[PDB]
Amino acid sequence: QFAKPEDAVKYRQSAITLMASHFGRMTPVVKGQAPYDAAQIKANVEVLKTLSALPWAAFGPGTEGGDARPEIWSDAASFKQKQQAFQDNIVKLSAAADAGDLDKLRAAFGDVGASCKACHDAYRKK
Amino acid sequence: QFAKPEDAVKYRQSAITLMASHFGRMTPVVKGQAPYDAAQIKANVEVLKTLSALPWAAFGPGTEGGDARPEIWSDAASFKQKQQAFQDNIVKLSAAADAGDLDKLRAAFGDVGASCKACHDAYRKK
Ligand code: HEC
Ligand code: HEC
Repeated sequence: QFAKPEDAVKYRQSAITLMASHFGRMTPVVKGQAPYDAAQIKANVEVLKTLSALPWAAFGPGTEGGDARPEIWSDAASFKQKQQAFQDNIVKLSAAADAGDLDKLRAAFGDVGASCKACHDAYRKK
Repeated sequence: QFAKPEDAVKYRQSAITLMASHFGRMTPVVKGQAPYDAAQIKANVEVLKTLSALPWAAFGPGTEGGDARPEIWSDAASFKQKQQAFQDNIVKLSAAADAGDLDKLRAAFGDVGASCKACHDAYRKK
């Protein structure tokens, strides 16, 4: 859907900004510093679920740029494993949110965060 | 969810980038230049439906900036009407996509686009 590779970069960076905000805005809730409203979090995690699928389609062939390492492309199956682990952990976060349990939410949240970092460590430029 | 007003600006601009891409990427389909796959469009419009709700929460009090005119805040009920007309036209686009009819899709698409422009004409800086 991108006229030029720059447009894929812009898209993925914007998708990531959104995803990161819908993830990170729950940090005070999982830490107990903000109240836990099960319906509020369930709705937010449904947004996050949609957003979490969007970046990966904007690393198509030819869309090198931004802070993406070239190894994303050179090792496409390996990158896909990092993406899949992350998406599987989002499924578990959805489950915890749907169950309305803060202890399960905080565990699932931490698993997602670990998956974010693992992909960055391999595939995001310093 | 924003630490500083700048963060709301960044969020809304990213939300808009996404929304615009999921809207605009259908232009070749509504024009007939790309094939019409009803399932593909139904899925894309479901993404668009989620995205189309996101910008408006990031024009909260105190988040003046970017290319937002100050009248967004000064005339909050009026801005809300432009936002609601747009969101109602998204509901109609979802209906057309769910119905699998390209003639209804192209009409609903044009209605959404008109709603985008109407809000810009009043509330987006030149
Ligand atoms: C690989 C499978 C990744 C996973 C999982 C996550 N991120 Fe990511 N991130 C990745 C790349 C390759 C890049 C660079 C994209 C580019 O072209 O520039 C990024 C970048 C970020 C950024 C920078 C800001 C931005 O681009 O808007 C942030 C803040 C970021 N990533 C956050 C983030 C979070 C919170 C994640 C899990 C919820 C996450 N990323 C997962 C690769 C991958
Ligand atoms: C008001 C109810 C709006 C509707 C409906 C749409 N847009 Fe919008 N748009 C609006 C404002 C106030 C702004 C400026 C935001 C800021 O703080 O800078 C914008 C901006 C854009 C942009 C610029 C790029 C960006 O911010 O990423 C684009 C490309 C854009 N808008 C597109 C767009 C489309 C395609 C719309 C309907 C599908 C649409 N906008 C609706 C206000 C409003």
